[PDB]
Amino acid sequence: QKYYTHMEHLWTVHVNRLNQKILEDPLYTFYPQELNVPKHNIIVPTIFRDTPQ
Amino acid sequence: TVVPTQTFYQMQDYYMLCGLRFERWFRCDLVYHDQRHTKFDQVKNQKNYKTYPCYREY
Amino acid sequence: SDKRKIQHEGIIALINYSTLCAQKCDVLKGHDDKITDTEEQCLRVCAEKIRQTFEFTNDIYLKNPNLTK
Amino acid sequence: STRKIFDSEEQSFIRLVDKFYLGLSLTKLCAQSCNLLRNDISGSALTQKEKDCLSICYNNIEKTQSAFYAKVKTTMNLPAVE
Amino acid sequence: DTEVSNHNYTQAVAYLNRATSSCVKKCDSLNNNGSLSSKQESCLKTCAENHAIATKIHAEYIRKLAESKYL
Amino acid sequence: MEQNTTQVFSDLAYKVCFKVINDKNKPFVLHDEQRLANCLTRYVEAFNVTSEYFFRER
Amino acid sequence: TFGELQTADDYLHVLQLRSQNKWVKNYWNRSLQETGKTNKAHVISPQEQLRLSLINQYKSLNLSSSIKHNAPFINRDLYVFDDLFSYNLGDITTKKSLFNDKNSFLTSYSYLNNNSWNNNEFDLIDNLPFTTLFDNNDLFNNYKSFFQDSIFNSPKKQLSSDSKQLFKHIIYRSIKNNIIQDYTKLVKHEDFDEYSRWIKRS
Amino acid sequence: MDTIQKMNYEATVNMGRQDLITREYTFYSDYEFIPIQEDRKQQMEDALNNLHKIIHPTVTQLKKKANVQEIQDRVFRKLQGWEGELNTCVFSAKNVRDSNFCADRFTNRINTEGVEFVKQILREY
Amino acid sequence: MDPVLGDVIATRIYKACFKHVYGKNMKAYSEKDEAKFDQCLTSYVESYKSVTNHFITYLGQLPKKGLSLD
Amino acid sequence: EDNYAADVQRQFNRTAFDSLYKICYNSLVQKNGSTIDFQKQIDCHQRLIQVFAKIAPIVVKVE
Amino acid sequence: MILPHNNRQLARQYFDSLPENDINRKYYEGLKYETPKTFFGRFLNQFNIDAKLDTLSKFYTYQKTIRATQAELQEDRKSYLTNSLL
Amino acid sequence: AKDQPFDVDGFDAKVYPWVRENNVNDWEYKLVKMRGYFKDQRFFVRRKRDGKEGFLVFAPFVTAVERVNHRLKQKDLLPVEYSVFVNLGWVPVENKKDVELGGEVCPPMDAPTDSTLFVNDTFTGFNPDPANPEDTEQVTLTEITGIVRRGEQQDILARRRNWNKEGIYNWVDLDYMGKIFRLFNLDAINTAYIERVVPSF
Repeated sequence: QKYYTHMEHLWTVHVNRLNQKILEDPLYTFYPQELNVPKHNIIVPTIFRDTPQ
Repeated sequence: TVVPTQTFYQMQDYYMLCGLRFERWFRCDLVYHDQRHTKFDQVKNQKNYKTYPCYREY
Repeated sequence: SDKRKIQHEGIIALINYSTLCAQKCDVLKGHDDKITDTEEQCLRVCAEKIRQTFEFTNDIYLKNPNLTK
Repeated sequence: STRKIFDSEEQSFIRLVDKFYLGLSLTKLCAQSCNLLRNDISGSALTQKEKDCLSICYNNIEKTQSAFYAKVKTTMNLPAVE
Repeated sequence: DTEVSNHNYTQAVAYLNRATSSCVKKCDSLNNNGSLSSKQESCLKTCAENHAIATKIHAEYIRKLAESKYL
Repeated sequence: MEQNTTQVFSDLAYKVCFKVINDKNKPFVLHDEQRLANCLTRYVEAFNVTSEYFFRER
Repeated sequence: TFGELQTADDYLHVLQLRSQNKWVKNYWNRSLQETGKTNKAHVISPQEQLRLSLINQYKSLNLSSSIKHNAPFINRDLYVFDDLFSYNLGDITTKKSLFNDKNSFLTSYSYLNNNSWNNNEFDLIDNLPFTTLFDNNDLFNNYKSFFQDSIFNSPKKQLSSDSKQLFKHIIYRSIKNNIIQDYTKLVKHEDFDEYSRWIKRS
Repeated sequence: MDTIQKMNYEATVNMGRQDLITREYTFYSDYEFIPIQEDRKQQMEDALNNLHKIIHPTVTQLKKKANVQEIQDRVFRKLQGWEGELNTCVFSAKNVRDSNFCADRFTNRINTEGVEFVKQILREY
Repeated sequence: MDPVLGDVIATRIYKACFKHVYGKNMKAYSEKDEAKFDQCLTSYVESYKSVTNHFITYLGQLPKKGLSLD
Repeated sequence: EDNYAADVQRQFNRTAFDSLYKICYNSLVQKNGSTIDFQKQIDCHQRLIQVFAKIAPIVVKVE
Repeated sequence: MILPHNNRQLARQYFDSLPENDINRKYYEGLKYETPKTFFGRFLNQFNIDAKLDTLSKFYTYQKTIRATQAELQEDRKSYLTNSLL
Repeated sequence: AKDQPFDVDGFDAKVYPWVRENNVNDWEYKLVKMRGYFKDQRFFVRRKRDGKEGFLVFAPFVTAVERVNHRLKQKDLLPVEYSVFVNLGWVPVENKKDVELGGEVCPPMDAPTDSTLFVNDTFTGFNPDPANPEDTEQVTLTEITGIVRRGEQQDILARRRNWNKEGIYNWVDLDYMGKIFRLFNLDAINTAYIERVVPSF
């Protein structure tokens, strides 16, 4: 009784996704470290130049 | 005047009026501060200079 | 000092052939900074081909010293 | 604005290394010019047609290297040290 | 009141040599009678400016990469 | 020796980045400023991938 | 003379700009210079790696063997290299090392040499290879400004640290051997003094 | 130049060079994101210029500031709705590729949805 | 600076002129090749001077610190 | 002195060998660096070795 | 939140790996699911909760809601079982 | 007597093999050759040698140094020093005062002939250049040979009792010695210490 409605809603969402053919990972999906893309921490600010104005 | 003294003219100290005027000036400054040296009075070419928009509130 | 020189030569060869593979796969571009999966696969294939060629060269040289010395 | 950085032996070795790199570069240049690196040539053989080009390259390098180096040194006219 | 080392002077000369070689190769500045044409001079100026920008950017990038690996 | 290796790495990176960025020879712009950084990052990533594949077991 | 604020601002703006210039000159040279810290200053707490964590952690010690085995280079055990080619070299009374690349060997040798780190003044180094800077003050001034930048004029210690970091990165990302990584564990904290009216965070 | 002219020029250049000297000072404990590229900056500026070009006739014709303020507030709410998404995605973006994708999405969303909404509200006014 | 630097400069210039002269035709050495090499050396020196001037001028005009006209 | 000279000669020979091999590989490999003929690469390497051997005495000198 | 190029499509990979004749395959083809409305239908469906959770976990592994549901259901099973045994 | 010592250099100098593998039992009583610089501090442990009262003298020996300062031009941050205690020898009680603070234990090792070696080692971080151009980077190295030994423990029946507060020591307490001298390499210091051995003079 506790989990039936929740399971039915999850299954309905899954079936709707399948019918729409949306096989991509849904929102709020967090992959492990292996599949997580590294973050580029190297940033080079542009050279300063006096404004012509 | 943009911010009339009549808001707190009853008070001779003008502390609330000063606070309000500075708040309004800072609201204008948060918009127009970083363009002061590019398209306003602080341009190198002083000939084609435009007055800072927040001058009156300042 | 011989071990140090060998390590230095190995690292230099690694860098040179990595640059060669990058140039041949055209992974160097200015539009973004992230190498796509296809470009990564091209780099891996180039590295594999270089490794196979070096292995074959070493094997044949060991089998027969065809060099004129 | 030349300064005394290296010693005599170190300077000679640096010159030798530079000459070695120049030799490698000239080898590559002459090979490219003579077109002895094609995808339609097999075997470790050098035809007389390519050998003539190689000999011409060697003669040109031998005749021109010293003269060009002397001319470049004269043009640069770097000041002495101390 | 600034001081410069022989290593830094040599590095600057090396940057100049690299820029000269690249610009000459790209602009074919050797195709003349010892006098640079106006088009060749303009191309060399543009290439020199590009090389200066590129070398400054490259030095900054290498320094930042080293610092990132450091901390 | 290690300093020489790093210097060679940096010089090769600069050469291969410039040959791609300055292909048209047009004067660099603020966008080219970041395009050079992008090419350098791609070069470093490609070197990392190539070396890792070379040192992969078997 | 009409003292309307907008037209009065014409006279006021130049004087305000002069006062701002004086204030900013004072702020840069003394206030900000003394109060602020550059290059992401932080406090580092080091920790030693304990024997509990050192259990089967360093399975490789001879990086040279791995480099020889896996590097894409021709086998170095061949005896041909002894006399493969002949060169006219002599007077080699001391051990000499070979640096690769046709453009970086000179820089590497200059870095290695000690006499190359002697400081020289502009009035002594105002002579480029082909261009003379003593009669081109404008070019001389540009040269001085160019050398003012610290990126193009850095100390030997900074250059050595940069080279060490680059070599560590190369080795770690190529061989994936932890012996090149730092043995110490560093915990970094920004201990920024917020009790200052000159520099504020975001 | 004269002394006064030199002083004024020095003041102008020093006022403009604030960024040059503030760059050197950086904080360690900082959440650092990848800045949006200059090309995407220019594209977004062009999109905003197109929106202003669309809006100029109605606002110029209007004579009461209240209606102009209402239009500005509505368009600002609409634009800030997408600005929140752009900031959230850029801050989480882990590469210039992700930053460019977010900026392209933002500018396309402007060019289509904001243009449609601006035309609709201007016609209503 | 050290004379090895000048030697490297000479090596670079010689390689460039050899490429420019023989890379196209690759013929036998002649008397006119001497004049061609001299002309190439002069042109390369002029190009080096021009690029050095532009490089130094740009990197000097790039702002470094707050302007002080005194 | 003799040992140092031999070491320098060995280093030069190894560097020349590697550089010529790299040049041949770069000139020969095609199709995005995915295809190459090992025998043709070896032939190119031998030919470049011969050319460099003939060029070395002319260019490498102490003056 | 995941950009299209950063999405690994693990759900699509699992769908491809699945067999030919599958209920998920039919749903993808266009079969529609309707929850039972009769008491008998609900009673029958009551026993299918475990299978639905397992297949949803296999499809959308690493999904926040699915992972939280799995954790909560496992903890509830453990707690109820131990309470009943006590 | 076989006289086949092991040279601890490179990565071992930073992570000694016995500490690395927790094999002090296997490494005990082995000739180990180390290179580094000593510290000024000295520790005395009561002991009798050849039936004569005296003190064993122990000194820190920095086998590796690591630099973790990227703001070199701003602050002169202290490095992380990995060191081990080394027994300098034995001295009579009456001649304890003769031990000079920061004494010259062994002459510095001759500088390497190779020029490329005049660079900060990738593992140890030392630079054997006699005159390093960077003053902060200057460091003098000396070579020593010793025997790795196991730390002792409290033993009342053996008359080995230590009063730390009163400065009375009868057994080598590597943990306490490292704590008092404030050495970063506490784990290795507790793991083992080396006893310098020299040919018969």
